[PDB]
Amino acid sequence: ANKPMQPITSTANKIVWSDPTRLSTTFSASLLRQRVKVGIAELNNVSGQYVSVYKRPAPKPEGCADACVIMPNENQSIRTVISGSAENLATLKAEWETHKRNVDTLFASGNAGLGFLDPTAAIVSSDTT
Amino acid sequence: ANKPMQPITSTANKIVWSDPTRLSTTFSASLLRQRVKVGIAELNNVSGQYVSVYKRPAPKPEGCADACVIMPNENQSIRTVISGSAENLATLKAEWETHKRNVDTLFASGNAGLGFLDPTAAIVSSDTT
Amino acid sequence: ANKPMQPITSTANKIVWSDPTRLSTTFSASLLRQRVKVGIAELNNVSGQYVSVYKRPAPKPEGCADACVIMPNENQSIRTVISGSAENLATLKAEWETHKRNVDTLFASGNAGLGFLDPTAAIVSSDTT
Amino acid sequence: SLWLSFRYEIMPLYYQSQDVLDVIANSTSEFMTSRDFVAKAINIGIPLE
RNA sequence: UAAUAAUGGUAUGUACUAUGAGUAUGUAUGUAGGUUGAAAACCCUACCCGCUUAGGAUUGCUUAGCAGUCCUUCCCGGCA
Repeated sequence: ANKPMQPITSTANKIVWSDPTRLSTTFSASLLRQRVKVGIAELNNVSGQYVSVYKRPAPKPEGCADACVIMPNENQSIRTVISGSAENLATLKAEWETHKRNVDTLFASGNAGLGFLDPTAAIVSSDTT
Repeated sequence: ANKPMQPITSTANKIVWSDPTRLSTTFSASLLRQRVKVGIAELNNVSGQYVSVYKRPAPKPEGCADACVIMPNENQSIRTVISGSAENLATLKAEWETHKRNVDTLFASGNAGLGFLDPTAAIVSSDTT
Repeated sequence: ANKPMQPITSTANKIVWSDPTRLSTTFSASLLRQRVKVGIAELNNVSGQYVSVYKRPAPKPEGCADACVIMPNENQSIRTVISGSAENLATLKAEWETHKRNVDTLFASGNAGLGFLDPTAAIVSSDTT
Repeated sequence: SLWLSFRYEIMPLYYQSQDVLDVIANSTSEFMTSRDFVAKAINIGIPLE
């Protein structure tokens, strides 16, 4: 398990959690509901905004440990935005699951985090045969 | 066997309900209370204004409930505003079903929905003989 | 039996009823018809307004003034307007009682009258499983 | 001007807060009572002698 | 007694809008006076009503349990 957070700023379209032990870490969720019109069909769209932040002092120089190394604290933010029609949520999920695996094979297992891009990386679409 | 809905926007003044199955229909309730001295004596006036809207496309040409023939949607909005003294709420409640039947007689059982009007329709008041 | 209410002002748009015994109470039901074209087919739109106003004197403070004097009368008003097309009154009738049943839980049964909401309410839509 | 702007920004919360919460607190407690009576008998014995 | 005004307010109706009570507007600013002007009468007087200040009421009486008040002062509010 891990440390759960409690919401500290709740709103109809704004909920923010933060760790009581480390208040720097946050997770924010914003939903924007809007009605969009397409051909002979009124559509109810929602945009899911998700921001995860972890404040962290990154590298320990080589391999020592000591008091007088309190290096600057930097930030690690991962923002995810999801948009789509409300009733297509059933298929909206699956491609989100596809989006998971799709970036997994590129960043989690690949070196995309370093800065490198792999043209021959295996990429798949939501639909299946 | 009636499908319930659940809140969307929560506020100290306004609560927004809406069906997850059909996000078009919604019911919201906002109310404002005012601190009033009408006859140099204090009064507890609460104004609860209620809206219920349903987007139901139902032109449905004659005998054409047949196939994939979609119709554009049309609005059906119902606005109710109840304002009165909280101290007299019990009798204010008693007046309320009188409003129910009065509307029901002329409109629900009557024929005011088509836009017609019957001055001879039975209209009754709250108090009794 | 509840005392019948008789009209005072009749018109092709507005009919105003009042009780002969006490004409201060009123029930004015106004109509407002327009032409609305949406689905390449004109539809009959009716904006049926209903205003029920009752007047009950004071909250009647105990003692002191209970000899021959009454603190000025207050106003109790319930306003209802019904919109939508006239080609589908059948569903308008169905939702109206649903709106009636919806408002009752908040007002008739719940404490919304005194001015306090209830996010844990149990309301349902006009449609049925 | 900035002070007045802050004034205009905050008193919406002042109205949303003070009078309403004070009257909510005030709308509590009142006097009432209940009572009942009986003609209950209390008996003390006396010897027949 | 009082004028310049900033007269950003409130309540009640009007037309539009409204999956909104939002927009604009008329009217009035507890009760009557003085007053130009910005007549939505700014302000002072007087009378009512509701806050606040800290003092009091026979504080005891009662073959019953009273009583949920009263008066003054500070006192700010019921158009700016």
